[PDB]
Amino acid sequence: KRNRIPLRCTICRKRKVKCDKLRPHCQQCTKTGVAHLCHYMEQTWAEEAEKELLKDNELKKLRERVKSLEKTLSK
Amino acid sequence: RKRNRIPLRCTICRKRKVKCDKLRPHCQQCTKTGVAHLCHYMEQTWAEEAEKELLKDNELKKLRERVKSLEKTLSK
DNA sequence: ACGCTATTATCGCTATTAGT
DNA sequence: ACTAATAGCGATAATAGCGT
Ligand SMILES: [Zn+2]
Ligand SMILES: [Zn+2]
Ligand SMILES: [Zn+2]
Ligand SMILES: [Zn+2]
Ligand SMILES: [Zn+2]
Repeated sequence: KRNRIPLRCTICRKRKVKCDKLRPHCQQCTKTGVAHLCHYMEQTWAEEAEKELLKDNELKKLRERVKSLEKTLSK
Repeated sequence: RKRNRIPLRCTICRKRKVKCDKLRPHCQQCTKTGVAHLCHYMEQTWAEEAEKELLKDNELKKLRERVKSLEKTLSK
């Protein structure tokens, strides 16, 4: 009774095919016209990793945004 | 109880309890399982990375709240 | 696009380093 | 010495991928 989460994107895991786990979307989906419906299930061991990947990306965006917002604010 | 050792196996490998070929920028274990954008090697102690992340956290909360406030102001 | 087999990854458990 | 902290193997559970 182990906990294994698919490493293939959920689309072409359903297709029971070979997933080139490319990110954000595997070539296999990109080719069958569904690039952006391609996503990978969350692993328990990539928790911290994934949460910091989000924190990182947000501080970055939030930073460049405060700038633009406050130049706008110049009425 | 004190931890002064900075691991040589990427963090994902530690988490996954496996062997890291310790290559850069990302170990091959991660590349094979497809989670390379998540591979990272500790450059600091756990307690140092923890504090560092805590402060990053606070900046996030204030920046988001500052962005929101500046967003509301913009009604007209 | 799917039954079936091949190949892989989870986690208890064994083993090694080092704090006190 | 005693044991937490750390590293990692390996049997086996469970997913990966083939060919159609
Ligand atoms: Zn795929
Ligand atoms: Zn997309
Ligand atoms: Zn896909
Ligand atoms: Zn690794
Ligand atoms: Zn790695």
